[PDB]
Amino acid sequence: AKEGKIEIFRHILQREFSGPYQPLSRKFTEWCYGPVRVSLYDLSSVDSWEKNSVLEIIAFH
Amino acid sequence: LVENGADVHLRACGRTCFYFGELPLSLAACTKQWDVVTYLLENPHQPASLEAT
Repeated sequence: AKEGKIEIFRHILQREFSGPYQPLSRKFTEWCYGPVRVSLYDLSSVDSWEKNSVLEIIAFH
Repeated sequence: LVENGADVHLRACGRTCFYFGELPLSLAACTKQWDVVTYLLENPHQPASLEAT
């Protein structure tokens, strides 16, 4: 996040693995009624009770 | 669910939705399902209505 590199940064954020490697995923798909998808993203990129988060690094550093 | 007995005019609205239509026939038509639509209006002793509201 600090040094540009948008492609790998995007891949790490939206990382979904189906199979025996479920625990090392970041985006979990959930119940899908009709054409409506409901995704669950993980939040290690929030400044709430997290000093030196991804948002601050993108914004300032 | 139809052969034993049900209502084919069960309106579904009380307002995560995409407005498929408050009637079951509209739901079966909006989603690409020819078999369900074909089964309706023909087989049930009390079939659906193609001009429902």
